Amino acid sequence: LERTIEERVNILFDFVKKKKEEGVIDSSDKEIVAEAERLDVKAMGPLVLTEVLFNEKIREQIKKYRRHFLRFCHNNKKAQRYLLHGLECVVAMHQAQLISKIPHILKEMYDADLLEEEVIISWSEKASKKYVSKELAKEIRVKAEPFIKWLKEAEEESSGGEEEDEDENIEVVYSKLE
Repeated sequence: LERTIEERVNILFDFVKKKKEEGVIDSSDKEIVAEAERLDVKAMGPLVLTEVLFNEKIREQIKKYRRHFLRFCHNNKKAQRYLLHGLECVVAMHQAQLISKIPHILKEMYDADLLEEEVIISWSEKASKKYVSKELAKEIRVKAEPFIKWLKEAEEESSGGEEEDEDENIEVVYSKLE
């Protein structure tokens, strides 16, 4: 049998973790993209990168690893949504440190071309996709509000978008929770 979405994401986690451990991750961005493509989990690339690369120093790490993320996120709104779920997960691990920083981290990701305006707005309006507690998901989105307002400029109208997510989200949740 073909491997499941969960299994394939799991293999990508292992691959990326091993690149980091071996000391070559900084020069392995293309190798990681290729492995994600081989495994047909390209859009999940950013979620794996966040888990492996980001901690409480996420703001420095966004600069350092911009190229790794950009290769996935560029012209790929699905990959961008997975980056946002990745961010949810990093905040969950480092809440005291990171919760207050959400709008500034979002701005840094936006400025690095890793997230498009419409993806961020959409994500802000939608329920938790189950990566983190509903309560934390809510709090993250409240903290996002000042940046969302900055994005829209000086006025607040709401967007409304539909997502395109072929693979199941819940499978990726299981892989992440592992």
